[PDB]
Amino acid sequence: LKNVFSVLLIFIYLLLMAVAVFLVYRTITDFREKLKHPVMSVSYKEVDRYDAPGIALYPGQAQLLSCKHHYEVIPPLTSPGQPGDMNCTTQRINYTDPFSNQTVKSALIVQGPREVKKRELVFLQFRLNKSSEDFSAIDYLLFSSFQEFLQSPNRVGFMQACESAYSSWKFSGGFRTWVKMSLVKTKEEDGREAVEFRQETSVVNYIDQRPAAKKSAQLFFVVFEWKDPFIQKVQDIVTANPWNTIALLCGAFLALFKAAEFAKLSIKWMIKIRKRYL
Amino acid sequence: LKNVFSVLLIFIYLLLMAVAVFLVYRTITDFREKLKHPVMSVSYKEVDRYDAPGIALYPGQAQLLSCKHHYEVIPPLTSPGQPGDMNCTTQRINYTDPFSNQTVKSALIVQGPREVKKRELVFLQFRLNKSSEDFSAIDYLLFSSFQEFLQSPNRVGFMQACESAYSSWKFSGGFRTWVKMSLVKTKEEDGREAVEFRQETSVVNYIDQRPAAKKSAQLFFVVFEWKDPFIQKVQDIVTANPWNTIALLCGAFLALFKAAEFAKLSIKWMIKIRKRYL
Amino acid sequence: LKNVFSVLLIFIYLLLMAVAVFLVYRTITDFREKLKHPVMSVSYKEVDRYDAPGIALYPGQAQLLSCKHHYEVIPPLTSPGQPGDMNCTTQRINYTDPFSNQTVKSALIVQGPREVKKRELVFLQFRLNKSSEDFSAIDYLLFSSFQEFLQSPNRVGFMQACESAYSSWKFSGGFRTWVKMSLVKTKEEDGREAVEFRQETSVVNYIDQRPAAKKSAQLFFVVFEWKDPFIQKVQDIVTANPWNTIALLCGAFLALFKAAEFAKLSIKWMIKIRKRYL
Ligand SMILES: *[C@@H]1O[C@H](CO)[C@@H](O)[C@H](O)[C@H]1NC(C)=O
Ligand SMILES: *[C@@H]1O[C@H](CO)[C@@H](O)[C@H](O)[C@H]1NC(C)=O
Ligand SMILES: *[C@@H]1O[C@H](CO)[C@@H](O)[C@H](O)[C@H]1NC(C)=O
Ligand SMILES: *[C@@H]1O[C@H](CO)[C@@H](O)[C@H](O)[C@H]1NC(C)=O
Ligand SMILES: *[C@@H]1O[C@H](CO)[C@@H](O)[C@H](O)[C@H]1NC(C)=O
Ligand SMILES: *[C@@H]1O[C@H](CO)[C@@H](O)[C@H](O)[C@H]1NC(C)=O
Ligand SMILES: *[C@@H]1O[C@H](CO)[C@@H](O)[C@H](O)[C@H]1NC(C)=O
Ligand SMILES: *[C@@H]1O[C@H](CO)[C@@H](O)[C@H](O)[C@H]1NC(C)=O
Ligand SMILES: *[C@@H]1O[C@H](CO)[C@@H](O)[C@H](O)[C@H]1NC(C)=O
Ligand SMILES: *[C@@H]1O[C@H](CO)[C@@H](O)[C@H](O)[C@H]1NC(C)=O
Ligand SMILES: *[C@@H]1O[C@H](CO)[C@@H](O)[C@H](O)[C@H]1NC(C)=O
Ligand SMILES: *[C@@H]1O[C@H](CO)[C@@H](O)[C@H](O)[C@H]1NC(C)=O
Repeated sequence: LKNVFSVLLIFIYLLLMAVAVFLVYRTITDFREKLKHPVMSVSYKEVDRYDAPGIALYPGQAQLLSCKHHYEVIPPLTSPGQPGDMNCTTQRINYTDPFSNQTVKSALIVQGPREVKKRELVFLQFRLNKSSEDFSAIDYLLFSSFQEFLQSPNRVGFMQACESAYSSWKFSGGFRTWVKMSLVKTKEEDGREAVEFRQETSVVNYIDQRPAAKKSAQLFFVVFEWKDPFIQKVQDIVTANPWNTIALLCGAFLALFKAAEFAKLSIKWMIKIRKRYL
Repeated sequence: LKNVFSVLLIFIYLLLMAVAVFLVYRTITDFREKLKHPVMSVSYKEVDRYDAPGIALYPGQAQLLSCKHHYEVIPPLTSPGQPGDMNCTTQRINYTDPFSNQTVKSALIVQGPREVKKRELVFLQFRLNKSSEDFSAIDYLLFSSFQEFLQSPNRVGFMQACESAYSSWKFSGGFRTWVKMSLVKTKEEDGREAVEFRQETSVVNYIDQRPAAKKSAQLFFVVFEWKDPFIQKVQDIVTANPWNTIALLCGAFLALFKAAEFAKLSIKWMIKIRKRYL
Repeated sequence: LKNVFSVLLIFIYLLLMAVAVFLVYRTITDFREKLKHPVMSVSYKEVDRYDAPGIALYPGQAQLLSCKHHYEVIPPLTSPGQPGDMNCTTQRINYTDPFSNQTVKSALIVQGPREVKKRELVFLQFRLNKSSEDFSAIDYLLFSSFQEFLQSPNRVGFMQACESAYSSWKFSGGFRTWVKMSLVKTKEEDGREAVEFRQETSVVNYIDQRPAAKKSAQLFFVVFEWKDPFIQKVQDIVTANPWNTIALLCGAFLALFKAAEFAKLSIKWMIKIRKRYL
């Protein structure tokens, strides 16, 4: 009975120590989250399948020509500059620019590839007969998930928040750019997880054998693909790996207890020395 | 004699504690490696010299024009569109595509630069008289080491495994693309170290003064160079830095021993209290 | 009085333990910094505002046409190929190439954008009437701070050190390349903090409606912008997060003290056993 009660008391005291360490760690985290610009760590996590991203195009006057999903290969085009073979989950929304409130931007959101293991990719074609601009390009930005946008209650605000995110790029005209997008998730101290993208473009020239009559119009090609299944995650160094902080706190508490034992021994030793001397 | 025997027993017990911690850590690692998709950390390691990589080109109908090694500068071309000055360790192998078994792909593997400190780079030229394709590009993928491929027993399987790796890109025609490749090594739980590359292309237009008769043929230029000596290494967070796990385990064991001491004191205290009361 | 003296002695012994741990950690760091090629970790740190970088162009025979600061948008060009609207903090310096001492390179350093939150960007235009070269490009490299170069005592040596850094790229002619530069700081064991850049170019074709007489001259466009406020910091794994090493050292010392206590108990136990037996 004494042995089993001692084991139970061991469990109780271990639980009490765990609770104390947890409270101290929570206090440390609550104090950290108040300060701005903390040191953040990097953690990767491979995923078998990606969540479907959203590719918000900005054709403007350009007309979407063809959208199709392919796997690790692009079949030769049947006829450039001709519509058809279009089936992508495309949602059309347009809103005021958060930066310049005076201008409204038309956004074409296309569901991105999700089977990274199968090298799934999305191929888009655009056409523009007449253009008055020095540079021919279409803006596009990538956000975390297409489903979140689809079921979002405030669609306009979500797109403005995406514009605030740093994932905007361009692709040229007369070239087919292969975009290998990478996902980077950063967790803010407030709790929200901001998402930004990294890309590795591969610009490829497009050779056109079409008659000189139609050469005035310019064709835009772009391919979106996940570079690697790994997802970069950025978080506060203390919060990202709490086990290091827990180990440090346990070491500090054990050092304090050892110091208490040392003091208890030393006071007895000095009392004995004083009694022997006087 | 008592003091020296006490020191020896200190060594024995320290060794026993180290063995116990090592066994617990090995059990933790063996349990981790079973689960899929673990959290992985990032570690960089500068290298004075790089291992020679392999650049597997896919010219197809294109003919390799010139290969040469240079240091931080490209001398002006003597005559574009003309062969000669070709000396690279090139191995020609062709095999069935692992994705689409019906197609065989011709791969030209060229030994890559290895002196990153000297900014060594490899310059390649390609020519194509007649082409029937909308986009003019040559596929290329990068694997970890050329020597491994050279001495591999199953050459075909090694190339298929490289195709499975996510390091395939393209470079355009009529442009000279400077490819700054970065090495990323990820260690799987099974033990193998998968290798993938990251690139930062710099597309540069090519101006041709050649006669209009030869303008039909298109010239491909590409330059491969190591961006930085640092090599990104990705590994499981527990296994990458085992010292954190060792420290946590030592802290846990010391906390358990402190709890044992606390129980031994508390049982005596409560027994004394009970005896005094009754 | 005894209690307060015991508390004071607790403080003294805790300070002594902290000093011992600090000395051991300093010894470990001093031993580490001697060895070459250590394992380095990655830490990110968001900044509200960036320090102004330096963009050292290499126009050569090209003449700078226009420099202007913009926010997240490029207004349409008033007239391509015409100077004016030029106000950037440009410093002109030229020096001998550290790699090839025989050639002197003319560097045009332009102060880069610093308000990443406002998506500030710098737009540059270049012109070249007559050129004798196969490829039309302008070299450029990025260093950490423009102010450091401006107030540097040895300007020539600073530029040579920047050339030694791996942050050199090119942008094509007849295209507008959007450069999204990222800051990577690596701390060497000697103490200096080398700085290298990462970029994500977005090549955009430029359509010219200018008369065929002026088509001989080629126009260069480039845009520089900070991709994200996060700054990648690379440091030795032990030095980057010293708290892990401190926790491990405290755990080791506490384990040694526990082993000492175990030996003190075990010697008494075996002495008692020997006395009972004989
Ligand atoms: C492909 O297009 C057809 C209409 O042409 C549509 O019915 C079908 O659902 C589409 N499939 C996918 C996967 O988009
Ligand atoms: C989008 O733009 C159109 C005009 O092009 C106009 O109907 C309105 O601004 C927006 N309408 C839709 C479809 O949201
Ligand atoms: C632009 O309009 C928005 C609408 O909310 C407003 O918040 C912002 O201050 C305006 N900026 C101006 C006046 O330029
Ligand atoms: C562009 O030109 C084509 C030529 O057939 C025509 O069919 C189409 O209606 C025009 N409008 C756009 C911008 O697509
Ligand atoms: C360069 O080419 C010559 C043949 O033209 C060859 O003998 C020599 O080994 C080559 N050198 C290198 C380093 O490739
Ligand atoms: C490579 O392709 C050629 C035909 O171009 C043929 O000999 C066979 O498929 C392969 N031969 C070699 C050299 O491996
Ligand atoms: C393609 O051929 C390979 C040869 O191993 C086979 O494993 C795979 O199932 C085939 N796929 C088909 C039938 O499309
Ligand atoms: C291509 O054209 C050149 C012109 O001289 C000729 O020498 C060569 O044999 C042709 N074949 C290829 C594809 O190199
Ligand atoms: C802009 O240019 C004018 C001269 O044209 C100069 O006085 C002014 O300081 C410049 N402003 C900036 C911010 O460069
Ligand atoms: C820069 O080059 C010029 C010649 O173009 C010459 O004056 C000297 O080499 C350098 N001068 C300056 C302005 O530093
Ligand atoms: C180039 O000149 C520099 C000047 O310091 C010198 O250090 C270097 O050895 C020279 N290299 C040669 C001789 O090619
Ligand atoms: C280039 O041509 C223009 C045409 O007006 C002329 O004004 C200028 O002086 C020439 N020199 C350069 C290289 O700018």
